[PDB]
Amino acid sequence: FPRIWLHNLGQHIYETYG
Repeated sequence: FPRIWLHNLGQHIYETYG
């Protein structure tokens, strides 16, 4: 299910907030 791979990207923008 490589489609869920897009969710990983959300982890990069989340660090920008912290």
